[PDB]
Amino acid sequence: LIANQFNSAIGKIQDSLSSTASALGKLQDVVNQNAQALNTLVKQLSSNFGAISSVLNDILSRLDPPEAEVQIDRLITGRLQSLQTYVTQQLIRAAEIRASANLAATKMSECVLGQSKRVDFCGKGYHLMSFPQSAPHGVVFLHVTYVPAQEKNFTTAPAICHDGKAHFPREGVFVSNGTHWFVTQRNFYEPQIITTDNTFVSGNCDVVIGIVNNTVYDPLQPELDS
Amino acid sequence: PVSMTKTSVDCTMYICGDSTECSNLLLQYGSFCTQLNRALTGIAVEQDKNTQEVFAQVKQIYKTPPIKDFGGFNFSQILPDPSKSKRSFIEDLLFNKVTKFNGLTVLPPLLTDEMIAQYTSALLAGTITSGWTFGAGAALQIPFAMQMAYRFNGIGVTQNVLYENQKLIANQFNSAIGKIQDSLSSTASALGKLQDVVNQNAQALNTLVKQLSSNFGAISSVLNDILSRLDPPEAEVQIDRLITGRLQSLQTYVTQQLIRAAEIRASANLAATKMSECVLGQSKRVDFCGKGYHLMSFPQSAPHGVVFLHVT
Amino acid sequence: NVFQTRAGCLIGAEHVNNSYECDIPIGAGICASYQTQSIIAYTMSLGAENSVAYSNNSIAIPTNFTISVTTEIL
Ligand SMILES: *[C@@H]1O[C@H](CO)[C@@H](O[C@@H]2O[C@H](CO)[C@@H](O)[C@H](O)[C@H]2NC(C)=O)[C@H](O)[C@H]1NC(C)=O
Ligand SMILES: *[C@@H]1O[C@H](CO)[C@@H](O[C@@H]2O[C@H](CO)[C@@H](O)[C@H](O)[C@H]2NC(C)=O)[C@H](O)[C@H]1NC(C)=O
Ligand SMILES: *[C@@H]1O[C@H](CO)[C@@H](O[C@@H]2O[C@H](CO)[C@@H](O)[C@H](O)[C@H]2NC(C)=O)[C@H](O)[C@H]1NC(C)=O
Ligand SMILES: *[C@@H]1O[C@H](CO)[C@@H](O[C@@H]2O[C@H](CO)[C@@H](O)[C@H](O)[C@H]2NC(C)=O)[C@H](O)[C@H]1NC(C)=O
Ligand SMILES: *[C@@H]1O[C@H](CO)[C@@H](O)[C@H](O)[C@H]1NC(C)=O
Ligand SMILES: *[C@@H]1O[C@H](CO)[C@@H](O)[C@H](O)[C@H]1NC(C)=O
Ligand SMILES: *[C@@H]1O[C@H](CO)[C@@H](O)[C@H](O)[C@H]1NC(C)=O
Repeated sequence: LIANQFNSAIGKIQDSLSSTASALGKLQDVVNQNAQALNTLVKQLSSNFGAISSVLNDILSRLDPPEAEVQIDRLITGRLQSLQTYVTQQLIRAAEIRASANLAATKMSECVLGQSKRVDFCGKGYHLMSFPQSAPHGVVFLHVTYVPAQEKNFTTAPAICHDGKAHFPREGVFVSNGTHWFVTQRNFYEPQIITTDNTFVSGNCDVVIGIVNNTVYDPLQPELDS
Repeated sequence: PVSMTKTSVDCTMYICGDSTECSNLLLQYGSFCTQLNRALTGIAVEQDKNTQEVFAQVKQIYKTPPIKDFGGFNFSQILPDPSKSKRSFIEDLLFNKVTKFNGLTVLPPLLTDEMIAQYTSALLAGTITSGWTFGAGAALQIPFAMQMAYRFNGIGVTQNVLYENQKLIANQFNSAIGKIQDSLSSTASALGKLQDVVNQNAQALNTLVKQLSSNFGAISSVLNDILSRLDPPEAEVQIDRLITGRLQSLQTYVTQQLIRAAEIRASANLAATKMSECVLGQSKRVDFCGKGYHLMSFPQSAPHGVVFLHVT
Repeated sequence: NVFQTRAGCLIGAEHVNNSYECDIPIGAGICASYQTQSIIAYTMSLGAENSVAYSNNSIAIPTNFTISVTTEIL
């Protein structure tokens, strides 16, 4: 069942990606912002910046050097200001992209190369593994997560009193379907008879609020009887 | 801090407000002011994205059951007050401890303060009644005593410790919450991190507005007084000086905003990570979720930011 | 067909009492949408309000499990 669910989920990733193109919005925004900054910088060449005309050859021709110098200097100031604005925008955008690249490095090194317990670091839910996939100017993970689906109620209790001694589960939780009591692991329903090989004793009944009454079976008694 | 003030500035009405002559003359400078407007719009959208990432993490909107059976934990200071903007007591304390026409519009945030408070109250009720399963999947109810037993079992302490010292634990908890109340209401210097974001934005805007009233080397810092005194030829030289100056000032302010918004976005990413790995779970990352061994957390909203209560 | 809000005034969209997820952000809670036809503007809803039956002795424990595979671009 698990392998079939995994294959079906991979196939769903295939379908989602192959159909809807709005999934790579981040990479597309990076490319679009860069292309827009570049086209703005280029279209800034066609500005007068206050001069008589943007064409440097036109200015150099139609004015004598003594005054064409001040015209060309005005154009220089304009174009240099535009270029410096572009370089500042690129510095800031590169800081942000490097933030995302450090984040991708961390995410790959923890998610892929290992298994991270950091909640919602590796996709909503409990984490199992995650395989990377390249992408133009980026990376794409497939965070294979584990999600629980079908649950019941199972009235519970913090501990049980067997011989006046309180018994807590070593690894699990006490539940009662409505008929008897059982101790099962916390994330998957798997009831088991309350034996002393699953729980441990501590103190007595005079402390634990909400304790209940039951008998914890012992495997040593039948082995002694037989 | 999570978000800034969604400020927007109109290049034209700032630089050459109400002058077709100055507007036409500025038009010769190219796409400068369109560039500026697009940058400030990017910031303005990123603020709403920040708030979304931080708070809008829960799928549904959980709501605590009125029968407050929490093994002794009071929780009444952080759960919403149905008798106010339905916020909690400590959200209110955080509120009240935090304190022009040149195209300086100020867009409103997309998530109002009451919707923010509803989000953090959903997160809080989900935490209280279901531990971490609501962030891991579907919310599974579980008694708070058993939940804190799990958390105690997380840091290498057997459950019987809690199950025996429950009353002492609840007393220490509630006393600490009360201490938080007292501290926040008395020494209001605790919210410096948010108040300084607000002060930095206010001072940037004040410098930007002051710069309007400087000559930059022209004869009169009033565009209209220049227009109504000089010919087109000389007025063009004067207006050119003024435009150059004001545009350099506006570009400086927008670069400052871009840098500061990058810093705030770093802090909002950190707050999102902190909520995901701290509230919605229990992180074994030392000193990342409170100085000490970590038990849980409870988010509480604030003006332009978030505030946690790292129960360690 | 005017409708004043906290972010401006929206010309050409009717105010609806309902509340669906935000479709086109507007400001200060309002969120436009296009539904049959006309354009509606309402106050966005944060999600299905879902209480939980929390007792002091009741629990919930999963029996089945799905293996989902999400995708995270960077
Ligand atoms: C579990 O069973 C024990 C004995 O079988 C109960 O112990 C007595 O319970 C009565 C009634 O509450 C008390 O008056 C006595 O003082 C208890 N002790 C003795 C030595 O008789 C115990 O109460 C039961 N617990 C539950 C939850 O049913
Ligand atoms: C949780 O704490 C609040 C605050 O102390 C308690 O409400 C107070 O109750 C006392 C007496 O019951 C009053 O004198 C105060 O005026 C109350 N304060 C407020 C702000 O209402 C509340 O009782 C506590 N909850 C529980 C379950 O004990
Ligand atoms: C463990 O520490 C707690 C808290 O410091 C102690 O509990 C307090 O003890 C003093 C004096 O014994 C009482 O006045 C208080 O009412 C107690 N409760 C609180 C909340 O302060 C406890 O005595 C210490 N020792 C143990 C539990 O063995
Ligand atoms: C867990 O969930 C799976 C998925 O729904 C259940 O398996 C399905 O059972 C129905 C019953 O006819 C089939 O039609 C589906 O094709 C099955 N799907 C898969 C993926 O196996 C399964 O019964 C559930 N319970 C358990 C214990 O696995
Ligand atoms: C049992 O759990 C379900 C959740 O699936 C809940 O709706 C129901 O109210 C619970 N039972 C009782 C008696 O509350
Ligand atoms: C738990 O809830 C039940 C139902 O209201 C109540 O009778 C009981 O006193 C509570 N406490 C314990 C420890 O069971
Ligand atoms: C929406 O609510 C307003 C009052 O808030 C009411 O006047 C109006 O009739 C309602 N319209 C619809 C379509 O429900």
